Amino acid sequence: MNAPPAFESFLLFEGEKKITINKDTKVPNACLFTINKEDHTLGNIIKSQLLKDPQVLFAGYKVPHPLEHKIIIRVQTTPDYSPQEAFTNAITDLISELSLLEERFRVAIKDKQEG
Amino acid sequence: FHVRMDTLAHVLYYPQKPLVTTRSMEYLRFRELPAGINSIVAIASYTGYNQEDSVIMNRSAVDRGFFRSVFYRSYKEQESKKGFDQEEVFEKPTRETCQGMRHAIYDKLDDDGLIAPGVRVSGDDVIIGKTVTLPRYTKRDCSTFLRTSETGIVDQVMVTLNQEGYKFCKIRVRSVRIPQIGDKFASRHGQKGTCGIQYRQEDMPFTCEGITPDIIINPHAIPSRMTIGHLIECLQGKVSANKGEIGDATPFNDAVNVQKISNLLSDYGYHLRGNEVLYNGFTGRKITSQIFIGPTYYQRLKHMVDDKIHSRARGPIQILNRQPMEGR
Amino acid sequence: QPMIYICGECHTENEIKSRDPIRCRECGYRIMYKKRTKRLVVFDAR
Amino acid sequence: IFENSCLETMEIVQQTRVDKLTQGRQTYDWTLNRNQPAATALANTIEVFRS
Amino acid sequence: AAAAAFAAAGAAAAAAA
Amino acid sequence: NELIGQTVRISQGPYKGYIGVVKDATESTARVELHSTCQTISVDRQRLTTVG
Amino acid sequence: DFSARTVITPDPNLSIDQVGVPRSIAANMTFAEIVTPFNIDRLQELVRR
Amino acid sequence: MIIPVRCFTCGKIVGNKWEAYLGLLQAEYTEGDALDALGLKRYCCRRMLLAHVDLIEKLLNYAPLEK
Amino acid sequence: PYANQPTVRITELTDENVKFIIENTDLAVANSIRRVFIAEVPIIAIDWVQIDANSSVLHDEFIAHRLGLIPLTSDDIVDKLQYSRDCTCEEFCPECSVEFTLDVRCNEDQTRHVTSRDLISNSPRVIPVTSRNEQDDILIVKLRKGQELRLRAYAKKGFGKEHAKWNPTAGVAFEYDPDNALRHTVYPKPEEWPKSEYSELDEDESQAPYDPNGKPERFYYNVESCGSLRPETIVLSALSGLKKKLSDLQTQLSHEIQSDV
Amino acid sequence: LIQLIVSGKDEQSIAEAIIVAMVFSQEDCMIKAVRGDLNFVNRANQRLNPMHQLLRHFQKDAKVLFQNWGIEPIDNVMGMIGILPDMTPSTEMSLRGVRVSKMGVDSTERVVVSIDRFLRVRD
Amino acid sequence: NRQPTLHKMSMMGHRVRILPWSTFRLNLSVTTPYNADFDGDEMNLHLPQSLETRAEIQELAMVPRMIVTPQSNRPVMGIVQDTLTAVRKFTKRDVFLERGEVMNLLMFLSTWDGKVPQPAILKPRPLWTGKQIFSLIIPGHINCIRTHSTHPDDEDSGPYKHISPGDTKVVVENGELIMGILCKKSLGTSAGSLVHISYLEMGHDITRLFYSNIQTVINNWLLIEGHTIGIGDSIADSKTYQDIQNTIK
RNA sequence: AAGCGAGAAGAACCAGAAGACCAGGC
Ligand SMILES: [Mg+2]
Ligand SMILES: [Zn+2]
Ligand SMILES: [Zn+2]
Ligand SMILES: [Zn+2]
Repeated sequence: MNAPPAFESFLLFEGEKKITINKDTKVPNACLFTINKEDHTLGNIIKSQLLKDPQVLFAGYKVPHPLEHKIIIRVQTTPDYSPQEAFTNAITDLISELSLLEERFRVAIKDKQEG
Repeated sequence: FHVRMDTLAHVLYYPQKPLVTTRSMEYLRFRELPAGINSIVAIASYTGYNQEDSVIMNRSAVDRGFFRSVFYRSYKEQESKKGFDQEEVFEKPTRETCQGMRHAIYDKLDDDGLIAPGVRVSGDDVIIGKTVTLPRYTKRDCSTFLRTSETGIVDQVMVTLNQEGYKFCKIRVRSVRIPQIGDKFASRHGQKGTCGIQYRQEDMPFTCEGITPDIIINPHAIPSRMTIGHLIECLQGKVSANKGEIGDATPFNDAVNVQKISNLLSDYGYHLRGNEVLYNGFTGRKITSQIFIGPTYYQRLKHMVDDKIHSRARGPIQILNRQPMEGR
Repeated sequence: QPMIYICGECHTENEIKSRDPIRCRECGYRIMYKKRTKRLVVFDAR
Repeated sequence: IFENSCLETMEIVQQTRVDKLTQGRQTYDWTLNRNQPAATALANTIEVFRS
Repeated sequence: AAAAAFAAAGAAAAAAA
Repeated sequence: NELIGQTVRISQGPYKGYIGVVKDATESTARVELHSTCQTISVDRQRLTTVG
Repeated sequence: DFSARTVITPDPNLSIDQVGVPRSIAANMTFAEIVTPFNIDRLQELVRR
Repeated sequence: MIIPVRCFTCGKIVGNKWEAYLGLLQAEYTEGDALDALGLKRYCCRRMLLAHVDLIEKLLNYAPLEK
Repeated sequence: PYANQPTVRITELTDENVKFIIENTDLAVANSIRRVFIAEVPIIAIDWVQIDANSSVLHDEFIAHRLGLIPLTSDDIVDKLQYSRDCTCEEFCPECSVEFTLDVRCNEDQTRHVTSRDLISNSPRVIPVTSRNEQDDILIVKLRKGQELRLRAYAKKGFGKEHAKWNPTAGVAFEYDPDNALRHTVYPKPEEWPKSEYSELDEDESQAPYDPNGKPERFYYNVESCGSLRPETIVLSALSGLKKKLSDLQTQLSHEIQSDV
Repeated sequence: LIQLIVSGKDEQSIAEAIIVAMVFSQEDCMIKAVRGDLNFVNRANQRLNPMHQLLRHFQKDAKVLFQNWGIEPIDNVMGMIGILPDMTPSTEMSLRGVRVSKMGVDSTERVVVSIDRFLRVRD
Repeated sequence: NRQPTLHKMSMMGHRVRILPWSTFRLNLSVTTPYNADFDGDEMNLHLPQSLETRAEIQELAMVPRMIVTPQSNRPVMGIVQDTLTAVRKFTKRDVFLERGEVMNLLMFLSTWDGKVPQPAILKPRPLWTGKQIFSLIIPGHINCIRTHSTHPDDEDSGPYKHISPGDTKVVVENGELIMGILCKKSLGTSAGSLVHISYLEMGHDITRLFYSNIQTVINNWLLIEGHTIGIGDSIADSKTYQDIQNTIK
């Protein structure tokens, strides 16, 4: 009667910014990345990859509500760095990880299929 | 139940006999007409969406037909020839001849005045087109509409003659009810509760193997209620599912105790007390506390939320006192 | 206008017009069922 | 090119009148087996059709 | 006051309906 | 209105493929009663396609 | 009038002063808001909607 | 009613296992040996096959609406 | 300040499951990979049904749902097919869907088992897994003499997040740190717990000693396929899907940075 | 088009200003929004000005342009209500980077300038 | 509102937050005043139709203004079930959080200044304690002293009274949890509890914030730690079985 | 800057039970 359509979890309803950047005023060099139609699948990896960055002082994510399908990532970096640059490098590094893992998985699959 | 035209009927899609059965069910014929499903229930605190006697359901299980049911409602009506002044008759009403035609569309009806099976009907829609002759002229609309906020599909329509030989129709409408937030589920130990939230299989916790719990109940519901039978049922159920038999939960049976059940469960490569290491579905990290998980027979109760939700804003009022009516 | 019904005992399709007593012309059974609608019946397999 | 041209022809066909055939000269008149001014041949054909 | 020095093109728009 | 009561097929957007019946129609957004679910949705009238 | 009733459900993601209301109840219930130059635009869009 | 298609928990196909399971029971197999022979290792799939009640076979004993 | 260099070691590969180990990677990455294995790997599953006749004892919604749960071969075609929502066609076309049809009538006295073998598809590449030439055919419905079932289904491309029928896995046994060296769990009586199949410890031992400098590594996986995608194709499609999700997110991110730059 | 704030007197003027700004942006979706028969060479095959041709085409019809441009979330920006493709005002949604101001914001000043040897005009 | 309306706290004013499913979703701490459990309870909702009535409800009947009750001059609501148990295990002395875990829990702190505290342990690895994070949760500089449910009476009399060996004697100084394991005695409806002192010293809004923060942060940490119950907890050693049998004999 | 045939609107347009009893949730 009020069940939201299943596609609401991933499909943006309309004129919805996939990602929004809001500068956090509490502390300097900090930002909030509000990503719509996403969940822990990306929030967790992005958090982890940002934590691996030595120039990142704070990196965390949350899902404000399970029924809503939004996620908030807070990132604080050193003054010489930037949270947007940190988020960009974290995504680039995750992409490199997936490319390399995919290549090595293809290689392993071929080696196993042959012998 | 397909032959019976009952006013209210709930049928579960996939009934299952309980893995943990008492020796009296064989005589109650509960094995032949079961009323529940064996669920992989995990007694844990997950995202606190099961607190205060509430439960978390697996959205993927529900997508696979877990506790899905169908609701049959039968509407009866007949044409009375009470007098020559005014006579009722089943016929498709028309705006130019009928007077009291509601704003609902009457196109779903046939010229006989009865809707056909397989037709989609929503609230306030008309299902029996009946007109009564008067003493916009010479006839008033007295058709039978659906109950408000029903949203079903016509299952079948039957036509016959009542005792007085007048035309009599029965329309059985069908509505598929998928378990959602607010539906009540209950084990066989008084552990009743509403579905707090539905998490997908990807978001639910999981064992070392790919087993996510179909339901997660709050551990706080056990101590005050002292439903130790619920935990013993979950253990005998895990042993029955791993052994390929039906656990004997006859009440007074010294041949089955918790130590014997624990030993049998330790023989299949599980912790003897039913506990199991689970991994957080959101982060994949192990959960510091080894959760208790196993098959427990749950039941779905007719008390759904769709049949209870109600709202009003300047609706109809009574006649004697100009106050709102009573009832959904 | 024809209003084909089904019988409950023999399942014979007989045509019955309005103001006509309900009775199976083939076996006399009094309980009739309507036929499945001709409309478009589509269900998302979900 | 074909689609746009076809739509333009569609609108021309919709909004074209019989009087357009008056333009042109020395149009063969089947009713007289001789060349006639386009307007005269058109008028003769229309009269014959009406009759 | 507010004036257009030189307005080319047909102007208007069929979107308004 | 002429569209009310007819059976329409959503031809575009997330609901593409869903068959329903138009309960209320407007110049812009029709109200479709979905045959496959228990719910009524608001959908733009350019997405609809009449069935028969 | 302007009342409603349904089953309650836990929601740890809400403040103590918040209540999660379904969209059906929220659509069926209404609040008579007075028109002012500050909200004339929003109220006009809600009427046109 | 009829054997489900997927296992509610994991998602393993079980709809094609009902007839084989019955054939094994008639083949003098134990429910455990049968569930192992069918390749049902998780106790959730074993629950699906072991707790099913095939009511469809009894619903087919009633004459249909159309002949 | 950069990415790690993960490795992979497949320990078992069959037509039903794939058992592998990923090393030198973060727990978040391994968990996201498992979540993609479960919810974000697109496959072909019936998602549109038109019942032209159904005289069986199971109502239309029951037959529709049961057809929806039937897995369809989606090995190499799912990458070619697009989403029905993104396809610019009318109701359907071969580029965004696969037509199926079913027409069965029980004329004999014996019960007729309507199985997945009765689903005739227009594309030979998308057929029921039981229909790919062992395992028996999935049972859709049983019919009595005189009953009939005739319908016309259409399969679509989707993933688990939309509906469980689009989940290509029948279980993803994800495990890490078999010996509780990181102590991510705390066994009150470690002697009472069984040993993981990937554990490397003597039977006299219960768990490895605590490792303060330890980090979750060497994640073990066992992806059992339902039949739609080959067990290895599930992993490849998952890695590619997650990389595409991150790439699109990076595009939106860059568009938002240059919005303010 | 990073941002545009229009103050037209009537909806037609607002639409004209929005279309002119849209074409002046030279955005890819603007260019890709061209539909129908638009020729950028006259009957003599002389190259027309593409900007003028686009202006003429979009002023003839702008439904496609507004549909293919995009919608941006809009908050309650005081005296800056958003506008939708159908030309009706909206508060929560609007065309990407387009706002409508009711303050009637309304340059002509001639500033004296110095021009160097190479015809570079500096204030 | 929930019927039967026994006391004034059974129908308090709430702010509407439209959510998708067909149930009235409530916070878990506000379930004690209504005496409402989620085992199929139904609750009514009345919408005020005027700015006057709206202001009256927003200034007299809001839940924050309904925290403390005049009946017994103590809070009527408080931490419950999962939250209470998890805070009890979270404020233990042996609770240590890793950098990432702390960061997530901070992500679930509405009233957080964005400043990460110096970890209790610096070397060999930076580790924050549960009582440290909860100290951050505590609002303002409230000062409270409570005793855990397991506190022995002879501790305050003997040595170590100020340095409890069992981490009893809850002490909150300058809005920081110096020591002690929080329980129902400290976060319950009992008078003098942290909740009560928060309502007295700080504003009702601050106390509402402190409730939400406790629930969110604790629930997430509990998602990590986990809680359960089963046969293992109901089983005692054979020694105890023998003792019980002898006692009954 | 573009620039190669014409338009405008006759007539008129919703429903109440109520009462009793039973089962049931809270
Ligand atoms: Mg209760
Ligand atoms: Zn008959
Ligand atoms: Zn299973
Ligand atoms: Zn297509």
